[PDB]
Amino acid sequence: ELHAPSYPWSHRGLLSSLDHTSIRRGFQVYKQVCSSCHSMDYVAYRHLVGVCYTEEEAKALAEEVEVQDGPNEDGEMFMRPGKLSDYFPKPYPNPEAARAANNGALPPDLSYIVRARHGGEDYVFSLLTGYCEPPTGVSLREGLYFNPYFPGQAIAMAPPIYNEVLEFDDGTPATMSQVAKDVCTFLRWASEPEHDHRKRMGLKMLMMMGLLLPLVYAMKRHKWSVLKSRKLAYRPP
Amino acid sequence: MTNIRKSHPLMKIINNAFIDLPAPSNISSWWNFGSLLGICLILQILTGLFLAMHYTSDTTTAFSSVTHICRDVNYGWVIRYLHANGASMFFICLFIHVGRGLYYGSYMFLETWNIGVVLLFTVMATAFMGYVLPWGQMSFWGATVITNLLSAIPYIGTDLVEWIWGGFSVDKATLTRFFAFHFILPFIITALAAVHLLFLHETGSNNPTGISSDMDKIPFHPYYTIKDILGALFMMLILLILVLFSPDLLGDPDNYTPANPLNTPPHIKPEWYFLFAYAILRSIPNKLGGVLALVASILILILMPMLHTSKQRSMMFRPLSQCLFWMLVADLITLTWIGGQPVEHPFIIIGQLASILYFLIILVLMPITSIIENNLLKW
Amino acid sequence: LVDPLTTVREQCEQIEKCIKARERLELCDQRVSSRSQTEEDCTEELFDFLHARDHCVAHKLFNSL
Amino acid sequence: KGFSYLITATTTVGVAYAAKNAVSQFVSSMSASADVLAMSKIEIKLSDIPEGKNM
Amino acid sequence: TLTARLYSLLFRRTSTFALTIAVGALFFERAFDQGADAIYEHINQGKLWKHIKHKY
Amino acid sequence: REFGHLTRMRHVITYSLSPFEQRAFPHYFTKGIPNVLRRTRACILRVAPPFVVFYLVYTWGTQEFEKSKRKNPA
Ligand code: HEM
Ligand code: HEM
Repeated sequence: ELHAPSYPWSHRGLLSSLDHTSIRRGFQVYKQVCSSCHSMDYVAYRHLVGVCYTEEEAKALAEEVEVQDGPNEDGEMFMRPGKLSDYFPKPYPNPEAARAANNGALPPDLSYIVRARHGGEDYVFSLLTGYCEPPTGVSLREGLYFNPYFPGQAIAMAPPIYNEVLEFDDGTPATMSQVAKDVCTFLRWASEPEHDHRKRMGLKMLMMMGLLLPLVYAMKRHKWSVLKSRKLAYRPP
Repeated sequence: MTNIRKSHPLMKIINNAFIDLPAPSNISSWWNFGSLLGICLILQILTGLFLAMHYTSDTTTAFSSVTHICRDVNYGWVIRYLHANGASMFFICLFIHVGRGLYYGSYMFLETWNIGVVLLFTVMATAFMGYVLPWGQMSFWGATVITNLLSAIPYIGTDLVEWIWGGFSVDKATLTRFFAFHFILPFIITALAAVHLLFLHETGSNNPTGISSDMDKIPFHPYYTIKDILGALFMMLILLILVLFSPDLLGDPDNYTPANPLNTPPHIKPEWYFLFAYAILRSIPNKLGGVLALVASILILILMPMLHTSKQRSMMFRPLSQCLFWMLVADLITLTWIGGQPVEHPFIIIGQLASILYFLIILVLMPITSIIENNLLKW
Repeated sequence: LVDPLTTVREQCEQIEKCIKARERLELCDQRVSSRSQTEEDCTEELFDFLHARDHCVAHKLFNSL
Repeated sequence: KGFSYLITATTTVGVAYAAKNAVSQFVSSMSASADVLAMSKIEIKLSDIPEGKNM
Repeated sequence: TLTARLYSLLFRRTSTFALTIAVGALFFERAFDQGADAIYEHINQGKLWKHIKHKY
Repeated sequence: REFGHLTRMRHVITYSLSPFEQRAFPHYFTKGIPNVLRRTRACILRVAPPFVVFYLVYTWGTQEFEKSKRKNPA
């Protein structure tokens, strides 16, 4: 069992938010590398507005895809440009076509992949960057790839990321580790899209507790001082 | 003329329960966890009802309904993880509350102690059936293991498990009826808590000395309303630290995966507040003996008044029994840790020794040690 | 284009935990290849080496990314 | 009496703030959720519809 | 003293005590949210959408 | 059970102060710290040893369990 290391993410800190430029670059990584085999059923285009894209940019990104739309007057199903309210396209009509396309393996939905793994984005980063040669004595069937971080160390996913696998709009070199960090930030947002709000609320709650708890403690002790300074005398006959 | 607080029939009940109730002047912070429990209950009813405004118990939509609650419902992630970590806080407060009852001999209040045992069972059933509702991998397979445990029952085990399922396995009917029971049960818990307080107020609270405190009673309202408010604020602090800084600390990542009856998780554990029992049942090789031990580990709370062999009520003046009490708490911690672990060497022998030790403490060591303490005090 | 991860991995491989684990791994590699038919496998040795290397790399990598 | 009562006033003020937030959030969860605001809200478009055309 | 004046003017009567609490709750919500938000956006400066939106 | 009919008590005098005449945190540190230390020495050998035993048992079980997943040359 090779457990993932702890990487110093920008969002690891207690009040530390996600870097939203990394979320944007990570959407570009998902939408250009992962999406051909992974779905994100619970993330729609509208969700990316005010997070890593403007509404106009996200409407054009939805326009880039075609989505099936419900029955016509004649009763046929048609293809229409995507919309903000549309969820991310699914690469495969059903799980069986997904398994057929990927040598029997179903590639998981990535809406909750960070939350649904022990080790989270650390695990995903180490998995994406951790493809090595199989060690002496280890042989994998064809269509399987040695990854020391995958349970069993035999994964059906070929190494997806590499240097210059995509181009980044802000011009970053797209080194493999850069691409992995960006996509892992995006996956952390896709699992927990309340992360930044949750931590801002946590900061406010810590301030409010640091005010109220001393104050309620003073209220309790003001009322109780009557009992706590009380003196008793016994004067029997 | 009258004081309507004392004369009005409803306000008279309220006045006698929380305002003019004579309370011991020395009950410690450990006596706060009653008021925390009733607060947790209210919180669970409040957030759950708001979850039930969006949740749907069909297996095709339950996991999706919860994702919708946490992603699109306004502040639905707040309500959801407040509910989950409030279940965890409920059980923390329950364990501390029962530990206080054990340590101070509060079980000598027979009726309220026995109602408390009933309450413990009902809260456990509610939490168990609620955890299935998200229909994650852990939801499904924990329901599977825990319900198929009941097949160990002689002659009617399979029939009763299938009747609880409403089918050949844990499936759609089980999820919908678990939602219905999970909705209704906390209100029965509310009624039982009211009966519980009715039985408690017959004598009033016990105190840390274990000595009757009637010569030093203070009114409940100004003192313990403010003290219980401070305790509630501290509890809220811990709960909100969980909800806002580590939402997933006490949960399991595999419940963010939708239930897969074809694939089972490598580890199928209950929630943390079941692990001590899951250890005990897993310690015994026999299916039915294991289930009987997992039930006796909570039914044995009914035996404490009959096991009391000390001349004193509480543990305040009995060092040897304090030693045994803290050994009992340590054994419960090790049972929780063992239940979170695989059934393999060395956790098996450790779980066996811990499971033996729990019963050997409650049933044997604690009585004999109280008798020894009795003689050391020459009575 | 060069990746930070490559140079970070080499520098962290220069770590004595890595230096010890690497030759433990190469003694496993010398056995399992000499023995014609066995059940071992050097995955445990590689796991020790990778644990050390990746702890150091997780300390130093995000500074260049 | 001022100092002591000041402590109560501030405490109430803090509690008020907290109470409001909690209630507000429970009220907004019964408000139209994000997806409802997304789909049923609007269907705007440009003059793409030609003359005499009932799209 | 200042606290004697505050008590005599605003705390002695419960209605005026409550009015002071209400006005203070309004102004406290405003100022506390402003300060807490500024702290959160300073800790996370440049990382948030608001800081970077003006490029898109 | 109501105030006024709880027990018989005799010859006991109590003296109390108004909360507005006294402080809510008098000698909170100069007296509170020695009291916490006294209350800690009073109970520490009754509470601590079971948790030390749990720490040792947990440490041993975890390290041993992980010592079984290691390859033994054979
Ligand atoms: C639904 C959960 C429960 C609630 C809401 C609840 C509520 C309360 C409250 C408010 C008190 C008075 C305050 C106090 O002493 O703490 C109390 C006392 C008591 N409860 Fe509970 N309780 C619950 C569960 C239990 C359980 C599980 C037991 C144990 C089996 C139990 C046994 C007792 C006893 C013995 C007392 C009296 C303690 C004493 O005075 O020394 N209760 N309960
Ligand atoms: C005795 C009090 C209660 C306890 C201990 C309790 C416990 C739980 C737990 C542990 C869960 C699973 C949380 C998770 O997803 O991780 C849950 C889910 C749920 N509970 Fe409850 N519950 C209580 C009361 C209620 C009540 C009264 C309702 C309805 C009015 C309710 C409605 C729900 C709903 C709808 C869910 C599913 C949503 C979700 O998973 O978060 N609960 N409950």
